[PDB]
Amino acid sequence: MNKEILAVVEAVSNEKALPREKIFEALESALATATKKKYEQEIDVRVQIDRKSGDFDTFRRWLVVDEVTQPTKEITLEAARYEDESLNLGDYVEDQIESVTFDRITTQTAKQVIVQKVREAERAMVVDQFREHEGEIITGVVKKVNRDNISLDLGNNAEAVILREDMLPRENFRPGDRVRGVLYSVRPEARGAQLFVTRSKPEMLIELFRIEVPEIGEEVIEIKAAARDPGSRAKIAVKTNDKRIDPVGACVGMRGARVQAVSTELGGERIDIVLWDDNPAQFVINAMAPADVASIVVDEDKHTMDIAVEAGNLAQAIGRNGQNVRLASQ
Amino acid sequence: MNLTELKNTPVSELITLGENMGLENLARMRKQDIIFAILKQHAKSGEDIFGDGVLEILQDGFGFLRSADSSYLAGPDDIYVSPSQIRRFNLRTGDTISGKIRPPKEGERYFALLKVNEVNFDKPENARNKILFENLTPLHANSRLRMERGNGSTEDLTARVLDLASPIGRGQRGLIVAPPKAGKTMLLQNIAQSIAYNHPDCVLMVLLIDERPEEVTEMQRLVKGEVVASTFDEPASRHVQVAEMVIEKAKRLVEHKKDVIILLDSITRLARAYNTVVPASGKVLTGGVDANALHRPKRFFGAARNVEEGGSLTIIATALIDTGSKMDEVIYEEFKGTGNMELHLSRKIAEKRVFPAIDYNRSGTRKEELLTTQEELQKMWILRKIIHPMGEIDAMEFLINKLAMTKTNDDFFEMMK
Amino acid sequence: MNLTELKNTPVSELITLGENMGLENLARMRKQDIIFAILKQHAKSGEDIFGDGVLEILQDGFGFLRSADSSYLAGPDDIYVSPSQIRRFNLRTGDTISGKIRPPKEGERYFALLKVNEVNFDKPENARNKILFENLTPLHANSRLRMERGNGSTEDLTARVLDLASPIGRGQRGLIVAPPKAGKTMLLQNIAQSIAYNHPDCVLMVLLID
Amino acid sequence: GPEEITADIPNVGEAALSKLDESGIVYIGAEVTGGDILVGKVTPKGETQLTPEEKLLRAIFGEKASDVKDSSLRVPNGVSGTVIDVQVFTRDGVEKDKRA
Amino acid sequence: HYIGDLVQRTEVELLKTPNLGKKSLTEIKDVLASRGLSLGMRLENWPPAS
Ligand SMILES: Nc1ncnc2c1ncn2[C@@H]1O[C@H](COP(=O)(O)OP(=O)(O)O)[C@@H](O)[C@H]1O
Ligand SMILES: Nc1ncnc2c1ncn2[C@@H]1O[C@H](COP(=O)(O)OP(=O)(O)O)[C@@H](O)[C@H]1O
Ligand code: BEF
Ligand code: BEF
Ligand SMILES: [Mg+2]
Ligand SMILES: [Mg+2]
Repeated sequence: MNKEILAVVEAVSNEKALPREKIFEALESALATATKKKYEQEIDVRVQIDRKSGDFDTFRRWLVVDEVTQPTKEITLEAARYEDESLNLGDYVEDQIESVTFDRITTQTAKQVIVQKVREAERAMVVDQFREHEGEIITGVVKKVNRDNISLDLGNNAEAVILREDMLPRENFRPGDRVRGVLYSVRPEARGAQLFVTRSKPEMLIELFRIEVPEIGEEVIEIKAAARDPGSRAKIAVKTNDKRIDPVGACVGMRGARVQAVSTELGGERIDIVLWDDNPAQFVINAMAPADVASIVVDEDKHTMDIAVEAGNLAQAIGRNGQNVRLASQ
Repeated sequence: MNLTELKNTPVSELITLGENMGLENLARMRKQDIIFAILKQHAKSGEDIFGDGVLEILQDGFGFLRSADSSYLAGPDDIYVSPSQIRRFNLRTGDTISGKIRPPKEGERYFALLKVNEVNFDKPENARNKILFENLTPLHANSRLRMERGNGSTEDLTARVLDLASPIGRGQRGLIVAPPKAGKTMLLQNIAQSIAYNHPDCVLMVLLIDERPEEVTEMQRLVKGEVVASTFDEPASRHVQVAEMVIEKAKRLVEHKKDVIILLDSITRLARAYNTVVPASGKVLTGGVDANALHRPKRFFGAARNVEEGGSLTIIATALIDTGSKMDEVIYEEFKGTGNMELHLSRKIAEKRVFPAIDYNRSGTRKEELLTTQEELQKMWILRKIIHPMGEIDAMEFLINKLAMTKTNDDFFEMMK
Repeated sequence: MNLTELKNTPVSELITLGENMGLENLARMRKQDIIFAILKQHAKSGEDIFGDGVLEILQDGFGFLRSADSSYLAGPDDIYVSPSQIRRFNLRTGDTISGKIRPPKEGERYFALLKVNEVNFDKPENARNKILFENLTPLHANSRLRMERGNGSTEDLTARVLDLASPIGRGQRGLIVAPPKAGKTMLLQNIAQSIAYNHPDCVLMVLLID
Repeated sequence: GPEEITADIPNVGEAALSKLDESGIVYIGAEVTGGDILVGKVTPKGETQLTPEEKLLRAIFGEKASDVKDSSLRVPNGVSGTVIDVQVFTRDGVEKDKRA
Repeated sequence: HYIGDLVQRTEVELLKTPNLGKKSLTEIKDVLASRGLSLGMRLENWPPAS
């Protein structure tokens, strides 16, 4: 039987996604489940099946504790001083040997455990490999655009997910196109696809500029703020700590060429490079531009800003659902 | 029942005891399983069993307590120890353990430990509060080792020559450069006798690698010390195993504030074993030597030092030359600028039957000012200046002939003026 | 908490601090993971952590900040740095970095850098506007190094001999040709003492191999 | 290719295959009422290139068994009973399975 | 010789008696497992009525 175990551990399909010690622990867990299904009672068994060459030599766990419930895995602290245990937990002794690791039900449960383990393997591997590209934009065709979320093929058995809440009624989907974003959260302890990528976050566009805008990335300029009402308005507020560059003149390109390109990349969303100031007053003055404001007031105890607008430029002051204001408050 | 008691017994006494117990013929099999079976019987009907030895950690987590009379070999004599001890008392590779044992139950064949009585001749409570080995602060030789007995027999003069050629202290690294057939064996024997006679307080250990069994037998029953050795009828695995175990034992013992002095003969055979046991890393040197094959021998040699916090470790390893191979020269060249106490034995003097054949001109000790007083070291300098312009054979001729009449070394210094 | 503070502490003081924290016996293991575990605890309950060292770039893009007291060795003491720093401040092999660090989260074992406070004892802004090494214009020795102290002790005379045998200045290449057992060790020791006493402004480094 | 008695039977649920052991033969003392499987015979209806790696992969992963045709013998329709003994004869050279 | 005299005691004394190894101890502790009662109890009504 040991020869078959060695053949199995050697001829695994994914030698890179399922490392050798992982095969060892998977076989150990499978044999543990087999031995559990063997006896009528509930007794957990560790295997440690001679990792390199030899066969199995099982054990018997006993869980040192003053309890008695399920006495198969019970050893009281007072009645444990023999065998030189002397401890309070970890009495995994070799009281049990002579397991059968090949019969029908054992082989079936071992195949099932192996499937679960290779799935867990693939998951952890793809997640902790493609998680390095969390701040930078990822590429890849979609697996399937379901209702609650969409799943995207990032490459060799590589998968990501984009949630439904971050989607748009006008943003448009079917298996086979590639939609990008920013990997915003990774939950490696989940039960399935755990590579969560969003598209509505502001820093997205910032990262986007880091691919196109050469002024950003070298710290010579400073992209500070990004007000993003997805589908409505995506404005950016940058700052220049140097003394030979313009905040809006350089990053705009040549009469709406690079900003228009990244707008079409973001979905044709209206993008206006705004210039924030060191004070919130001029900041909200510029965020609601081009328009006039009859009153700018700041309130700290209320955590609010009163912006009263004059009449004459309403068509540029409110817009749709107060979008020109909705970014500022956001 | 103590294990070391049945250990120091010859095989005939074990046979007589087994026949007194009235069992199957035990004289037919190994001393190992002889002791195993008599212990199994006497423990079926007998007290708590007691045992002692040195511990080695396995890659499974558990450990094996083995005996030095079996040169720390695997067999039924070993004592199984669980990783729970290595968590509770946090056991280590090379700990001198002594405690209570019992027979193995159903299906087991190794005696199980019950309760540690002495860990490195010390308290387990005090076994926690200890200092790490490489975490120590090494220092130069501070206390000198007195090798002169003062009787002046036919062989003691040999040691006296060392006392004026290259003084040794606790924490010093000694390296002996000698071709075959030069009389280094009884050189180490006389040195061991002198340092065991003058200092019975420091635990003294010798190491023989790829040596003939005759010298092993005659040494393991003539001097004091756990005389552990490795004969050439075993592969490099056993030799490197003895290396590991005794070096770890010495490390733990100096960590317990004890002066350990290790006698190795020879370091070249041990390094050859290291080379033939280590896997090839692609880089070959002249003579089939790996670059990584000298890393562990260098570790073994450099483990010796003089601790500031307490205790010391002094190693005296011998090196072979002039025997023809490529490995001997490459190893001796690699180890030349490592030790701070060279002792050169020229065969050109041994061919004339002038013993001991010591190259006094090519020998010396760095930092020798911290071992002798001002006038002692001054007399050493004056005598070195006197004897240096002379040749080799005539130099040792004059040295031995003038040390023959006078009997104490300071008296020799006085009469040399 | 500064790393170099626990670095200059002996092992006994680390043991006492770990026992004062009330944890598993830390004296049992390496100084490396001793400092690692005490830092993990004190950072579970403690301020921002601070650290310093020299950076080495790996072939994966990331970098390791290591300590000279460990002679720039790999171990749990190291500080992980992302390639994003090596793009933003454009980090380099051998930069003396000092900045804020934090414990590693789930599954990680290396302390992560937060914000570079000093790059080569200097500003990161001024770390950009720098000159390349081989792009420099070398020159002969212009300023001489004064090795004579003026006290004339038993060993200082040794240095004085050098001052009349082979004068050294900043930028000179010195090569010592000596057989074994010639007294070069304390020769370098006296030279280092003299150049450290006379010039405490130039950073002085020694190298011992094998 | 020669036919084998492996327990690799596709296009059938695990419940119907529970009556067989790992070698594909029903346990001694397992009653059967209706038409059910009792000997797991499969024959290769295709070509060569059936590697042992592919064998061990198909048992755990992969698509259905390509060339089997489900040549396994089932108990005839209507007849029932309880199995009490099994006999196997093997041509020399062929290694005996676990039940033999 | 009685189950009520064995339920009211722990196995710390079972291993004290020689020839009480892995077979007997596990068998005893598993037979009572199928019976629900626990090895080692506290009852004062003993023995009624013997
Ligand atoms: N102190 C001594 N007195 C008399 N003979 C000696 C003395 N030391 C060495 N010898 C001679 O030298 C030989 C030593 O043999 P051996 O131990 O094999 O030398 P080595 O150990 O140098 O190979 C012996 O035959 C012995 O006669
Ligand atoms: N300035 C000095 N005064 C007195 N003795 C000295 C002086 N310099 C060297 N020595 C002697 O020379 C030896 C130098 O030893 P070592 O440092 O090993 O030399 P090297 O470094 O050349 O091998 C010492 O034993 C010491 O007694
Ligand atoms: F023992 Be001899 F020096 F070969
Ligand atoms: F070997 Be010495 F230090 F020149
Ligand atoms: Mg010899
Ligand atoms: Mg020197």
